[PDB]
Amino acid sequence: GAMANSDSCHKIDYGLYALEILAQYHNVSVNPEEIKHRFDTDGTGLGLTSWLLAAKSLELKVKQVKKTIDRLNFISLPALVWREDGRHFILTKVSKEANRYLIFDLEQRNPRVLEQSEFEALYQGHIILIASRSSVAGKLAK
Repeated sequence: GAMANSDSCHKIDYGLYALEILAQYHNVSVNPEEIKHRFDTDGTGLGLTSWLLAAKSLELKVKQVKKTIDRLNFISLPALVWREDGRHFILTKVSKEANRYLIFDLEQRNPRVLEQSEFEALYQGHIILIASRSSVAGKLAK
């Protein structure tokens, strides 16, 4: 709206959200308001590079790299599968035995288990690996 009350609808951003989840997953601070203020200055969502820097600014380690689904089982989970369409999601586990993939839906704020055909249909090859000074292993949910 525009009447000195809302100005601009807080259009949710899966990217920023994922950052929050990952930031919170690592127990690292994250101010989406400030994040968007620093990286989403455009107000159109956190960019790949802007998002990566968003996590770094939080004293949180992150790095986008082109990996293969077969590698996601060895990458730093939970990992963030960057989606050029903005419909990203956080990979937390992969059931190669069943070809399924456990991801965190940034829309519903809940985990989900996709099928290879599904994950493959969504995966692009570029994933963002996150790490924290205190958590540089990823496997926090032993």
